[PDB]
Amino acid sequence: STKELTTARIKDISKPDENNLQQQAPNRISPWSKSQKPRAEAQDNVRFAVKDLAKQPRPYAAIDLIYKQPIRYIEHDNVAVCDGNGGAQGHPKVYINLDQNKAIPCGYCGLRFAQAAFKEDIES
Amino acid sequence: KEVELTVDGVKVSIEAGSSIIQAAEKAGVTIPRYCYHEKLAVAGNCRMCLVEIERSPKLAASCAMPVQNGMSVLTNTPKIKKAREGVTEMLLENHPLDCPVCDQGGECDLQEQSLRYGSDRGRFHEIVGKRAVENKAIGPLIKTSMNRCIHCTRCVRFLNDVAGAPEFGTAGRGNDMQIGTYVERNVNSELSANVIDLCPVGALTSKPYAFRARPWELKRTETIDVHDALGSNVRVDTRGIEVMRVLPRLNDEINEEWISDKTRFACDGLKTQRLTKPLIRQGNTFVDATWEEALATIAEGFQKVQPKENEIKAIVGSLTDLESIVALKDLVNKLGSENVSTDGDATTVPPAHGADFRSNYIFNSTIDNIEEADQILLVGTNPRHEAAVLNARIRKVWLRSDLEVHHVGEEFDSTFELNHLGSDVNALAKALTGEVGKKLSEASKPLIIIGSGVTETQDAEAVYATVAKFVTSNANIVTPEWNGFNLLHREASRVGALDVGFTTQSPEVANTKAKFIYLLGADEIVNKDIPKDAFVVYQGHHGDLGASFADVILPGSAYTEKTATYVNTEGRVQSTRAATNPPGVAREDWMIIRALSEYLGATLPYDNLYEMRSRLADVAPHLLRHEVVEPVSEGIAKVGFQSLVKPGIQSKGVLLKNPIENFYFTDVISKSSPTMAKCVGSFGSKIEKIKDEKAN
Amino acid sequence: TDLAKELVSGAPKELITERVARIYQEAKAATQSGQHNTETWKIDWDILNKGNRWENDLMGYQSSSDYMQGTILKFDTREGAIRFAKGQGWDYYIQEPKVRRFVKKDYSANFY
Amino acid sequence: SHMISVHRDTPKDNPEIPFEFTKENLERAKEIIAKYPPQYKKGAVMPLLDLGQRQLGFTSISVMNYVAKYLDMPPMRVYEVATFYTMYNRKPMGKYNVQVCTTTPCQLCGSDGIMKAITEHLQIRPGQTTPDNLFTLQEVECLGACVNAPMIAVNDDFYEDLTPERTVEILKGFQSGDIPKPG
Amino acid sequence: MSEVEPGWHYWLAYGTDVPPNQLKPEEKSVRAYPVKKHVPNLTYTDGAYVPYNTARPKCATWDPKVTERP
Amino acid sequence: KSQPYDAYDKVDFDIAVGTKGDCYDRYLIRMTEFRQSLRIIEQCCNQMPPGPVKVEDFKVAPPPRALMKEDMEALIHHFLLYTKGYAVPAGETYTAIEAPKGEMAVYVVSDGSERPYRCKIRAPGFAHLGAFDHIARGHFLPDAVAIIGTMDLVFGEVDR
Ligand code: SF4
Ligand code: SF4
Ligand code: FES
Ligand code: FES
Ligand SMILES: [K+]
Ligand SMILES: [Zn+2]
Repeated sequence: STKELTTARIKDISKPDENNLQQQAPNRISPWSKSQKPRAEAQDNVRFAVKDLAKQPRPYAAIDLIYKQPIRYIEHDNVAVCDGNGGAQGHPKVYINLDQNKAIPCGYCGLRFAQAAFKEDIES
Repeated sequence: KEVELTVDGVKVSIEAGSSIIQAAEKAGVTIPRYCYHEKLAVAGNCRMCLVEIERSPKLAASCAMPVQNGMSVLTNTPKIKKAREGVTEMLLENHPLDCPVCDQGGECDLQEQSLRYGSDRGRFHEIVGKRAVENKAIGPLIKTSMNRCIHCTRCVRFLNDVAGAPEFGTAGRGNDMQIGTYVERNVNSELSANVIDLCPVGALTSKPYAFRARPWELKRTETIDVHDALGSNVRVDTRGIEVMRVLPRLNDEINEEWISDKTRFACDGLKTQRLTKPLIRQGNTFVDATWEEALATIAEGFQKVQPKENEIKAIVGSLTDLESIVALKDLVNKLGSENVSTDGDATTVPPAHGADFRSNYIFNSTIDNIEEADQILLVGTNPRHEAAVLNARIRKVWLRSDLEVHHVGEEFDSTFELNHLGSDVNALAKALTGEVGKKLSEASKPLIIIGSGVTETQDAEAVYATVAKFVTSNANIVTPEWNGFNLLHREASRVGALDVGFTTQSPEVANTKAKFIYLLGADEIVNKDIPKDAFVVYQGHHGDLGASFADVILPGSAYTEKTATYVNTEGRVQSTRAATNPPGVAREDWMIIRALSEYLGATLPYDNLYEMRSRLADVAPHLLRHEVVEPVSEGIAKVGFQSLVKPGIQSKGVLLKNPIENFYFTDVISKSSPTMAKCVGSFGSKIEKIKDEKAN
Repeated sequence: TDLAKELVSGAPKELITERVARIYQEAKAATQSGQHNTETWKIDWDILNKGNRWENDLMGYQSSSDYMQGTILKFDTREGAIRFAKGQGWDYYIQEPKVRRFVKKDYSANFY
Repeated sequence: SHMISVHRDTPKDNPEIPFEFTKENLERAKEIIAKYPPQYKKGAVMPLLDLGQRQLGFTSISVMNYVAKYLDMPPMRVYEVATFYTMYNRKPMGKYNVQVCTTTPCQLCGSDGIMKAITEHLQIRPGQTTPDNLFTLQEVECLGACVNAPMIAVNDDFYEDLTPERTVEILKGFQSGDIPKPG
Repeated sequence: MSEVEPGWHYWLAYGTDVPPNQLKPEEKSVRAYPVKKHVPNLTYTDGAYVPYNTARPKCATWDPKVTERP
Repeated sequence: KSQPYDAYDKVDFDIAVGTKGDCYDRYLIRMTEFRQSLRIIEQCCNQMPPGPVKVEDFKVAPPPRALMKEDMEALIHHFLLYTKGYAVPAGETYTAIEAPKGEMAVYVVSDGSERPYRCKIRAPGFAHLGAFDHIARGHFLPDAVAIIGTMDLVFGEVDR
């Protein structure tokens, strides 16, 4: 409708089509940043007149992939430790407080951590 | 009272009771510090400033230890080097490894002082881990990452003493002590955002500015603020074509390192609702046009209505530069017109203060003399919302002395104690004749402050008559060295417009039914007459009610995109400095009038900015003396005050209502700012909502 | 001093008849307590009213035509900066640095 | 102890719950203020908070706001005082607060055994509360009764020179409804 | 040369002695996104990479509206 | 040999010196330097010691990546070394090494900042080519090609 293709939204109101070349990403229709130029507007340029849009680089949207990861629930501890699950090949190790009654993501990886006592509240 | 001490073999001399860290700065010796700020109360909770007194077996904190005569101070012995490394290690023990994701990265005092004075290696390998602290929500302006706090209490000291907001403090004990408001609420203060600058670490950061830039990328321009009539000096940071953030810069005479939340967070409105192309109205729609076509249409529309002498009306808004005001005045004058005024709603066609005498409409005492005030009278003003920085200065003097502040008018939430008297001229007459007027007469340096909203009420003439009679009849208010009469404006263009006489003193002129109206940034025109058949031209940088009422729109540049002259409420001439270029095909505001003048047969003799600025000297000789206040002589000042004394004028007994309704919506830039939209939803129009209804 | 050294410097004439330089001392940043950057006098040029920055449409690069946009001279004294600006025949203006007023500060004042 | 520096609204503890000193505590509070100079009446926050705590049961957010309004002080100032001292219970707590000292002088004479015996009797770990809202086990620092090191405290009463078999009897007394002899 | 898959490009250049088909399960790369057939260099074709700005314009113009005067 | 640097004082090598000062002598010297360099390379392989390869000072040398992601102080030093760099005390120097082309020297001026105030690069080829007129006068055209080759001229060095 060209409104979902040119406006930043938290979620796509429809199912992304992997074969649609007007989407921002193969797995996401709408852009994920307010300053991110829409792909449909970008491809409407004189330099795409005789160019095949299918072979252009279209990496998957990282925002949709990170939220497919289940929340890590910590038992008998209010602090979560994350370093990228790689150690020396990850990110600097940081400590996440889990006192609040919600899942709190990592500052680097985006993995979300929470206490098991809040599992019922978060899922609903 | 001076004491001759020694700092690393350097003779120093300062006032008795000065801290060692103050004497070290005067001697050129640099001592690291985290918890010490030269504008806050003394704390010794960070221990980074430790020095060695010559004959004493204990290390003294230089920010709190008073100076003595004959004291010899060492600041670079190996013992002190051990202390600096030890304190640095303790600070970084629990600090999170957040520099890449932390907005303080390139401008962090913890980073720079740890590099300069701490060790190059850490020894914290504990498997238990660091302390983790949850993030507090205190509104949409201040972003909190409390893991990074070093418990320095700069925010607590500032918000309680300077800002006057006691909802922020330290809760807990020991390693579990957490800065915040304990309960889930926001910080309600027009100066709350200054806490971001004071926080040396990334614990408190700007939320609109989060993640968008690094300090080494930005270009720094020293310009002035135009969101109020104080003219607070600011440092605008730009990254190419876009303004990223606004920061205050030191000026002890005007703003003193502080700015209001409106000043530093309205910069995001420069990217919204901007006027970039000339617009020509065709029925009920605006269409784009070239500059030649737009200027020709105005000339064609000028000859369609055939306006006469006073049928040409010029209106100047709050954000209008002084070069454009004189250019518009001269173009208006060349067309044989005198109907010029501002977009205000003053009842009397000539404002009660007038324009003949500068002393009648300026802060004659100057802002820096509030430090010496003993008695202050507020007449129908709300300094907390009109001059946020100047309001905090009064609190600082109030805290450190027996200064008494009396208020006449509408009561408001204040940061100090107000001795309220009434809400009309009748109370002011009682006060100036009663005990309140006796205090001013006996005061050594009294202050009288009239609000800009007094001239917008029906009792404008009575208020200026009551004060002028009291001022002229008392010999202590006006002296060769002191002048206790002050007017506090809320718009940055008023004093500049009055200095050039851009106002009509003839009631007959102002009642003319105009046929050609030139809106120069004027937007408060709901109560100002605009004939339906009149030809309206709007010149500005934002699309607002002024643009919608126009027939041809001429895009101008903002204050950050032009070297412009602004005169503040105390009669201080300040010049802006261009940081970026105007967007689209927008031009400088004084060049649009000059270019249009040639299309109207009234070609102005101005070609460049220097010639335009030379015209300012002809209109008024003090307009080319930047950063200098030219005072009114004692003899001339008395005549101007005496001219305000008008016998045989009645007092209607109406409320001296405060002029500002919404603190975050005072001009086009603030209204267009998305951040101010969040402030209204969260903080409220009067900054009274303690709970955030837009934060989940 | 009086010698017009711009006749032999080789710089274009636009530096004299069209550009304005600012002699200033850098103000202390509001986010930091250091004052090292305020100890030197610097000279920079005012931006061009047009063509200072514009967006390149191919990649979003910040294009410019001002060749002095990235030049900032460093001086140790104000007099040296004035003497150099006068020697080159530049149109300049001096921004006087703001000086901080001294106020006594002691821990006893927290209660008195 | 259990140190939390953030208040979260709960049905048991939220500012909407009205609180006010009873007519008996209204008079006794005035005597407390009279023990301080009139220009330094803010020094009576500590006795007023405890006066409300005994009346209500714990130092709720309604008590802290009530004391702040009573003494004409910002609520945050009262929040700082209440959260700095460990005897201000910012949670409903039980009828009898069980305070077991674990410091070195008490640890030498077998304070560990005292904690072990109580945990397996009340079936609540330290910091928890019995389901019937009758008991509350709390780990506490030195209370001064270190010469009689195996010492415990219940509410306002001390209990010195204890043994694991003696501590069960004291708990049994409170569970039954009989006050054991303190000494 | 660009037709060689990145898996075997490193092995051919003597960068390692373990071919990608002999890789341990823990030594392999984990992709949360699907994998397609190898695409070589697309120069001199219609599928050549076309650069473009991924950012929106930094200023938004005013949407004009007309309000009638009383 | 005149100003030893970087462990050149802990290896044994000889220098070939000509007598006639012509191209053939310089060819023979460069062939001896070939074998003397191979002699030094053998000693470096045998005498390579253990220990750090950079100064143990994280305010100048970047910290290890593993230590960077675990230590607070290492991250700060890593952050500042790559964003602001390291400041060098004010002063000037003239450091010369026995480059394969000859004497290569740098005149670096420091102002106490993280950026060099002046960096004059002295090129042996620049000085060698300045004597080409004095050396190649009277010779024939094919001799000029030999003289250019015998000076070991790389014009990036000359035109630095
Ligand atoms: S506050 Fe300073 S030291 Fe801490 S993470 Fe941010 S930049 Fe690094
Ligand atoms: S939040 Fe910032 S200003 Fe406040 S105490 Fe912590 S470091 Fe200091
Ligand atoms: S600066 Fe003196 S102890 Fe903090
Ligand atoms: S050590 Fe336990 S009461 Fe003192
Ligand atoms: K900060
Ligand atoms: Zn992570």
